[PDB]
Amino acid sequence: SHMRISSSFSFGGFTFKRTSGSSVKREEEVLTGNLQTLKIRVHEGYEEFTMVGRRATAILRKATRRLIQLIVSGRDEQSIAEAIIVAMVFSQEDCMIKAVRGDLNFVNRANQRLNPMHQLLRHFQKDAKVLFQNWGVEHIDNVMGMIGILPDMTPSTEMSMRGVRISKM
Repeated sequence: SHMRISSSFSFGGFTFKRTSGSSVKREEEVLTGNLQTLKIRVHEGYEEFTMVGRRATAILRKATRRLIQLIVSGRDEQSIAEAIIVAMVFSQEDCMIKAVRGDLNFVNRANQRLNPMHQLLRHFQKDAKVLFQNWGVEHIDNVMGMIGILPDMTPSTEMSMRGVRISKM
């Protein structure tokens, strides 16, 4: 049932669909720098998702708590950043957890406490500076139709945030 439920869903304003590979679920306690414990539902294994939003789309390959490749197209800098934020949170990477600042106590529109993955999502939806700063950058190859993006959102032909590429298409 875990495979079935995680095959198609909405997260962070994006429709996710699994296109390849599998995972198993498990509950994993993590600790933010503010020493807050979050019990997250972790996907264990290699999978590939497509993400479709209002103003951006992405393709994501990930493994257990590790983003492998992310390609995003968007209408503008804002919508592209938004897609990158959701992918980074969804990746469940340690460096994303470690980018949290302060305590998370987000509530939905009925004033009920949001689940841990949504605590993370809400947090970084407000400001992704620490997230992008701590994610990491790498050298990239020059591939036609693709360009890198730095943590300050400036495009670069030489470097990019780790695993992240922006499609000109």
